Amino acid sequence: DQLICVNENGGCEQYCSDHTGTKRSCRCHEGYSLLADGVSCTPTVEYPCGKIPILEKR
Amino acid sequence: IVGGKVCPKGECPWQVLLLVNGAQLCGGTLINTIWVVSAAHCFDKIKNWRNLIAVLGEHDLSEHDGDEQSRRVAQVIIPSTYVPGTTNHDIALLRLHQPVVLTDHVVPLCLPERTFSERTLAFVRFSLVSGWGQLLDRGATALELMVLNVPRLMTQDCLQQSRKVGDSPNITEYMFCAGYSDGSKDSCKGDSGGPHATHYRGTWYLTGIVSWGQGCATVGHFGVYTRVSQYIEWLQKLMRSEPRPGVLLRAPFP
Ligand SMILES: Cc1cc2ccc1[C@@H](C)COC(=O)Nc1ccc(C3(C(=O)O)CCCCC3)c(c1)CN(C)C(=O)[C@@H]2Nc1ccc2c(N)ncc(F)c2c1
Ligand SMILES: [Ca+2]
Repeated sequence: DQLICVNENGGCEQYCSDHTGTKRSCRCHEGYSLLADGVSCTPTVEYPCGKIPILEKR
Repeated sequence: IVGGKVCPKGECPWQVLLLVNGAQLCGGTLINTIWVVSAAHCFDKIKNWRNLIAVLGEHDLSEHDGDEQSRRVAQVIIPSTYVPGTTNHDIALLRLHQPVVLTDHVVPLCLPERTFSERTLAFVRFSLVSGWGQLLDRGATALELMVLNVPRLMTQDCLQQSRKVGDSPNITEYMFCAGYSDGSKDSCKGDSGGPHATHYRGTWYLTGIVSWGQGCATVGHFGVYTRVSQYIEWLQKLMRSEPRPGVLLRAPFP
């Protein structure tokens, strides 16, 4: 059983989960969805947590 | 905050101002539309539990600009392990009666998962601390929200870099040191409960709570922050619970 998340957060932008074998699943906080790259998180809502709208709209 | 700068309006959108009878109590951090994280010691002296208000989208205390949103606090949840007048387990989870409306000026800070916070966020050196606390030790509090960038230290490094003072609390596993020992920059007692926010790959996260220290921006001492990663599961379980009558709730910790 490989340990993947211990290393650079498994490549995940946000959250990382280890699964049996060399399997890794990245996850996101609520208000975000995972991109098809399986690592990046994109907002699903207008005001996702931890993003500053006046700076995001710049 | 000592030695920081005004947080440009809308750049600290998760900052909360707590009020009791309309008077400045403490800071807090919005983590979603109904929940606020603050410090347990902010409630050590409260008698009027029904007059506690969280203000979101606040910036300048002298003027109402219409971005402010007030919410009555329905519940103040404190860990059973916290002892009033002491330092350990300094965290409070506040339930608002009604959700805040997110806007360009009101946005929650991400509460992270534990492992992510311990393994990744814990090693991001600099983080922002903010509030309307003292601009100077034994000085006036700020009318405009202030913000300060502070570096985090390993507790071993904190202890050996801090002045030898008798009858001083230990830095426990539920705490971390951040700041400077040269007395130039710190968060103050009026900033208590406010966020210590960490940026990681384009997103801000809640890693600490303004908790305690030995005088604001005092030479030989760092600011002490509640290590929020130790409370993730405790906070998540409580956010899934039904509220109980009576504002104050003591909840078992762990
Ligand atoms: C837990 C604590 C908190 C503070 C000082 C000492 C302690 C314990 C050792 C004993 O425990 C206490 O002293 N408990 C305690 C309880 C209630 C109040 C409140 C007060 O009396 O003002 C109660 C009303 C609402 C506001 C807090 C108060 C302290 C006021 N006060 C001194 C505080 O908030 C201090 N905050 C900071 C916060 C961050 C600080 C920083 N980064 N660098 C330097 C500082 F020096 C800092 C002081
Ligand atoms: Ca205002």
